[PDB]
Amino acid sequence: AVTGWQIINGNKYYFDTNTGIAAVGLQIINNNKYYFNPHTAIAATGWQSINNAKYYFDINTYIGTTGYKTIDSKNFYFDSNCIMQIGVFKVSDGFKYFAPANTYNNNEEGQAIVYQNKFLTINGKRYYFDNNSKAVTGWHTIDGKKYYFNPNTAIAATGWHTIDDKKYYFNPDTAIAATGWHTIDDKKYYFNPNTGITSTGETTINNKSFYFNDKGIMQIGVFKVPDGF
Repeated sequence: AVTGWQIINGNKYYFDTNTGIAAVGLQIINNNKYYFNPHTAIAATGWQSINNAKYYFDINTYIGTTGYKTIDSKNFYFDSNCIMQIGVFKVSDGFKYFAPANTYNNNEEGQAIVYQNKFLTINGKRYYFDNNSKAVTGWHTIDGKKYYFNPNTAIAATGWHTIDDKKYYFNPDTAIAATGWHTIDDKKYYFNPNTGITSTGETTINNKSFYFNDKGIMQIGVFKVPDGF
């Protein structure tokens, strides 16, 4: 009985060393994944559906693909387990959104698509897309509203966030940087409409002086300001 790697009638079978049996199913050999047909034990190529997970096995090396790949002039992304991944991900040229099937221009499932000048919200994560179809970073003003997008994930931010030692508050539902007076947990705060930062110390508003503590909360009673009590 032949064992080990064998090329039989031009097809790539794999009979294991120990017991010479043909190997069938998803098989991991030398840290590389293959798919051997469960009926004929032949190594297959192309697009493969295994327990509703899609893989793509190269025509030449038969090994499962990882990372970012171009197939038939369309772009796809596969995780470490070679599974076709859907969603927003980092690729060699930036950040792209790989969308479900028949989402845009009858795209294939898991294919990269064109998506410009709009927000996308995938499983409660917001992104904004520019003309280049990436997804944007840092501080942006969109429709007169301030947003922050994480420089490492392009996800829109939320909750109290300390940036350059200055606190900002982003609405938990819409992620807009809060402006003006806001009540949070029954505590009042004031954010400057021009910069968004919280108010610390005495800050006169509309010809009326108000005091905010070190942390930013608003205190009552007698307090020291530069002129006096």
